[PDB]
Amino acid sequence: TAPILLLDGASMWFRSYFGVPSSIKAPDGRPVNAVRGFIDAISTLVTREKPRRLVVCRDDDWRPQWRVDLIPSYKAHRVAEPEPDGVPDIEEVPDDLTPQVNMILELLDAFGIPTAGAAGFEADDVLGTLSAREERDPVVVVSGDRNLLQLVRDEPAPQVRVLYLGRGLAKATKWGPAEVAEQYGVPLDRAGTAYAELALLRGDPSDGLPGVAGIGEKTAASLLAKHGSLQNILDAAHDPKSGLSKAHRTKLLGAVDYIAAAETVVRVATDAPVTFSTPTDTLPLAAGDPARVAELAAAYGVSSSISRLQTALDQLP
Ligand SMILES: [Mn+2]
Ligand SMILES: [Mn+2]
Ligand SMILES: [Mn+2]
Repeated sequence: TAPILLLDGASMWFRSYFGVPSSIKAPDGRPVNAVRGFIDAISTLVTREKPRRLVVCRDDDWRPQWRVDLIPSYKAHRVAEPEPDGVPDIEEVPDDLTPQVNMILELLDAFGIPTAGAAGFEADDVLGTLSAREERDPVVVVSGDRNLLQLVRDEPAPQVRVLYLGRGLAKATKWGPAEVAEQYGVPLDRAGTAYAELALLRGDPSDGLPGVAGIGEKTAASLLAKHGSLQNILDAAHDPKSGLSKAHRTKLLGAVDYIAAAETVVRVATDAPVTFSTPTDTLPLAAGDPARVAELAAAYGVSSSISRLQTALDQLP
């Protein structure tokens, strides 16, 4: 069947911010380069994948404090102003990008394109939850965030693929367990989960996660190849029985607290309390509020992008 497309909104509109010139502006002079690029990406995806179901996954909290509680360095270098309790921290975002996110969200709401979020969770968690739950159609997760390669799945069906944006949407291809295993050396039979365990061990500087000192990606791969899983690796270390080297034992035992804390940080949540802005995840074939869509698109200088999206929708069987 047609795939359901699950879109990592922030990954995509950050990409369009940096991929479309800032001289693309609304009639009031505000840049709309990210708005244009993001709407154009939806149209490209609709044409390429021909989905019947599409969801733009939101970051109701781009840096959940429950992750920060576990590893305080998590995303810390990207915070402009920390906010207390459940108020999301102020992310360091260009001043001319923040209004464009508001424009995008306004357009999506007026059009009736499904968006989904979960309070105190990232879009990453919405994606993992909607991917894990899906029972009817193959899933395509659209993102440039490599940590989401942990979602790849073949069985149990339906399959999950990541349309990885690291080189842009035009060059993007679909990653499954095979591709993740081939590129990161994790075992095929549990490539997605093993990828998250490799990423935990080796670290993720972009997310502020140091990893385990002395266990780089090569060592992490060989230990997963030999012991199968992170849990088995820790077992081998806590257990003078095994053929684990004393050096690897020391490095792992010296990081038991970090490893336990990082597991829940690195893994996307799969049971997040996702809610939708729409009654279903069906992609509307025309704007739910066409007058408001036309007025917003004119005000935001993306009338032709919206028109091209409606042409893409019109060609769906
Ligand atoms: Mn906070
Ligand atoms: Mn992420
Ligand atoms: Mn994210």
